[PDB]
Amino acid sequence: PISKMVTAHFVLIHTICHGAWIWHKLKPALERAGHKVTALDMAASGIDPRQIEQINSFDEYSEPLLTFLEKLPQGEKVIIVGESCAGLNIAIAADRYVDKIAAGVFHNSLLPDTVHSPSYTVEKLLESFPDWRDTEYFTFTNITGETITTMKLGFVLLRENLFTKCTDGEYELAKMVMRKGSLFQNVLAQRPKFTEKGYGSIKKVYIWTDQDKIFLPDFQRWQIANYKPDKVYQVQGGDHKLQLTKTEEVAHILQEVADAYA
Amino acid sequence: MVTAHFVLIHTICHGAWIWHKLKPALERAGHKVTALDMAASGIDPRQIEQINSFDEYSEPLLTFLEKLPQGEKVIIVGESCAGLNIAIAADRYVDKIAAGVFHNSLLPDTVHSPSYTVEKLLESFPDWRDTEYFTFTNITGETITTMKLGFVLLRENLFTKCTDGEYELAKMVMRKGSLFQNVLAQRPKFTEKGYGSIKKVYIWTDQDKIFLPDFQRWQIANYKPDKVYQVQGGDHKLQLTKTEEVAHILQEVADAYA
Amino acid sequence: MVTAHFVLIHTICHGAWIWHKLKPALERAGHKVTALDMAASGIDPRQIEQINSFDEYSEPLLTFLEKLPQGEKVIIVGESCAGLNIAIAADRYVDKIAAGVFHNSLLPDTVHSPSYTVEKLLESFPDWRDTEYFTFTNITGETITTMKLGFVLLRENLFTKCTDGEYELAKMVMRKGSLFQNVLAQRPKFTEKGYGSIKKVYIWTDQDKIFLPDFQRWQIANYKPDKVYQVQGGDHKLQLTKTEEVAHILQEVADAYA
Amino acid sequence: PISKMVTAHFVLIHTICHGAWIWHKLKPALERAGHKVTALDMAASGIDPRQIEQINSFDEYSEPLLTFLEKLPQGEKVIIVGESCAGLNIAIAADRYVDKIAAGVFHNSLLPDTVHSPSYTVEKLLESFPDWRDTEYFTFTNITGETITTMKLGFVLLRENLFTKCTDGEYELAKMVMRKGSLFQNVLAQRPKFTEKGYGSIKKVYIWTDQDKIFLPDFQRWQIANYKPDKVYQVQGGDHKLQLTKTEEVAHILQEVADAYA
Repeated sequence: PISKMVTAHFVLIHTICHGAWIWHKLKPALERAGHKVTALDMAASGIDPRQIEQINSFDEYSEPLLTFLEKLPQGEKVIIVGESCAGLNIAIAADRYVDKIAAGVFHNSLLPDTVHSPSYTVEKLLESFPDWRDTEYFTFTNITGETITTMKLGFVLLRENLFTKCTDGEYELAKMVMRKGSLFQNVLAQRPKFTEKGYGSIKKVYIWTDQDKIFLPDFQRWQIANYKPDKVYQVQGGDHKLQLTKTEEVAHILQEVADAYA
Repeated sequence: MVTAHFVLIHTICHGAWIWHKLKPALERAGHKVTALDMAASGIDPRQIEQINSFDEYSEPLLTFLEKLPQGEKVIIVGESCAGLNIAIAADRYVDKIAAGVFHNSLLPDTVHSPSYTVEKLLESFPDWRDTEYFTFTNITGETITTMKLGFVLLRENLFTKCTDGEYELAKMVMRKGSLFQNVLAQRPKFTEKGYGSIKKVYIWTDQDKIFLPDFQRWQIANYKPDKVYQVQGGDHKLQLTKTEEVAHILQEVADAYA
Repeated sequence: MVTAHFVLIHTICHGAWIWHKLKPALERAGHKVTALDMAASGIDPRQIEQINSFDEYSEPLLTFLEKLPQGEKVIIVGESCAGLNIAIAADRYVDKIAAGVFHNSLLPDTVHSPSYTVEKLLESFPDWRDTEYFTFTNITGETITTMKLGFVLLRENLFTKCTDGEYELAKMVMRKGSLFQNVLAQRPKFTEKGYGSIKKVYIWTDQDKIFLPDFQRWQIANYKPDKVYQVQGGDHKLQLTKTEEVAHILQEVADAYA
Repeated sequence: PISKMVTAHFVLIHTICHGAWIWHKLKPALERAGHKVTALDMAASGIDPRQIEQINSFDEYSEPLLTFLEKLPQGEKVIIVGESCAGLNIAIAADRYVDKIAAGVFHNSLLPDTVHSPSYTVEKLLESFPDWRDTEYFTFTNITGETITTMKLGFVLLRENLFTKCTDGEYELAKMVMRKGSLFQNVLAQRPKFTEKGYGSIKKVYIWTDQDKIFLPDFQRWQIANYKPDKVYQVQGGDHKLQLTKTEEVAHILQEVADAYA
């Protein structure tokens, strides 16, 4: 009747242990469409020089996102795309920069709410997938005495549960650049709940596949029921790393989100 | 067909990740593959300012080799500047090395100082375009120049023919690096008994836009390798643009030097 | 008499060595003593330019405490700037600490930022005479100022009344150091539950020529300790000039906080 | 008849594992007499920032001495005092800077000769004292493939054999600043012999005590017989670290060496 097509600025946010590198296929695909794309390493992730033992909360871990959003020009707005654990990075950012966020896109991601503790969807994830196979765990004591659990993701878990259907080159890449990570779950438990005015007001799009072998269909569906997304897009096939196994589909879905939220 | 253990060594500023396509290809043929990050490269936690020479930068290779079980031998494959890591390593562990393979790489010799081919390379390719440079003073007082490779140079000279996903990955994980050229200029020449006795295979393409044809031809003539394999096409990153080809040459090296 | 385990913490630029007279004295009374080098201090192999904050500098203390066997408690004694290491450490391990002792030391509080007493000290003693200063940028972009303490300052202000052998040792092993003051200015204040709950004993002398009487009196009034012991005479390095006296006070602290 | 008194520039050289710090009592004592004193840390010793694994020979280890002697003004000459292993540092230096050396003083030290391999007195030391008690050993591979043995001196050996009669403060100091060390003995074995024109021409004074519990009377006496010192001064009592247990005696002996050799 009147049709609309929009170009947007997407800020792509990796999950813990990973870095900006997992977006290396989706970032050129989005740029083919003319969108602007920023892919950031969070503290102690990718090639960020900080070590995880110097980081004391998931909020401190999120510093690169918040700094980048503090830096945005007046009137610029971004669509934050976060995979796996990064729905927590979107919730943290949205409670500081709601103004700057056109929409949050959850990509096989944790979907925080405002009603329960920030750690709530993490506890639910762990009830759903409690065995992290060959993952190793470590701890350190943070700046106020909390003991923080970190992990080095196991290679079998990487091969079968996160990168199930990815290329051998993509799986070898992962092994070559994967870092330690932490959920800081116990400090999240002590955290103020996400606000309604910030995070609670953001548009929220949930992309997911039922073939995800680590954020399982029962968990994903529980999250959607628990906090209704403004839109849900289920991708057929692929695996947890849909930005690698369904790069073009994900880019076409993200075009639709730009058209709807700019 | 012999299966071999290959130790793949990236160049300065890069990391084990550039071998992400070559490591599975080699493993499809039954080979064992170890891809190492050098100091302050890839995801190694050290920053470049705490490394004081190119031998300290080679530490992950030397520690690996130091620990190789007695009687095992490896084929070290090095790209670009990593021919200098092969020579450092061959001088210390000649008996653990079945052959050195140079992939569009510096090919040091025994007759001139360790920085000779770096001088030659820079003479050949003097403008590193948008690359930025920085300096720090190392622990004995020398000024070390570091660089942050420029994205136009990355796109047109290094990753000329690489996929967009590959070029984009490169920008996502590239680190600062240093040739430590002036410390190489003061370094003892590579020995004849160590580096000089190693079998040497040189892989290149005349389509490389940064180690140019006449510089690579100069190198071959300056220190003739046991075997030279020339790949047609590709770009400087043959392990990305000609992956199966390099894997096939590396199979011939395994067959020949077991 | 209770015997206690004392963890002695030197100040920036120094190392475990300043406690070389105090550690045997304490051990003559049956106490266990651990004297640690902080990052890039004494003979620690790290250089100051790779340390990025005062909490990273405190790493040898925190690792020690992290490993203390369950149920053991220590008395941490800190000189000069090391009151900041006690506060960092008390925030992370309050239950492992029987008491903090401040030996002519900064006494941080919970109400103002972590750099408050450093600002105050510098206001009090602004000219560090022949000290030289240097800067580097840490891994997140902050400019960190380092110093090399000047030998006249070492002789007249720090080691005022020390033996010539002691002053000479000091020159032989002194290292660069940093307050990381601007990073302390950005740091979360010390907590009431951790540092704020620790027992605190302040040892000083009014003959100290660098932490001057009115600055030390200001500190006591700003954050009143559980006990203040004033030693007559000596100089800033009471563990060298009043060794048996400090050992005797430290015995009273062991008796009191077991 | 005519009496002479001379002020000299002494360069004090520590043994492996130790640093310039062991001279902290003798350096003020010599300066009381008006002499000029330089005490240098050798590579990877004291607070020198290099690590022993980056050092490849006893000659490279000696760099701080040779650099300092390269730096001396025309016509200045020094008396090099070396304790324990540092007679090897004096021999290396004398083959580069004979011109700059008024005398070499061996202080319970190895006394190299020109007739045998540079490693010869080390082999003889080890036959004499083969058990280094609680010392730990390690190896690394040097720049041309030689395996180098390093050691961390044991605390009992330190207490009873090197610092036998020293103060508890002096013994605690030692433990607080002691570093790894190496003799590089196998690379010394491969080294050209010290020359007659350089080291062979230097004046040589041997200070020693028969109470030394690590360079034992039979070893010391064998060395004196093997290569006659221009003068020998035996100190009664003390221990291996005569610059700590006999600081003033050693300083008066060193005055006599200044008077005789300037």
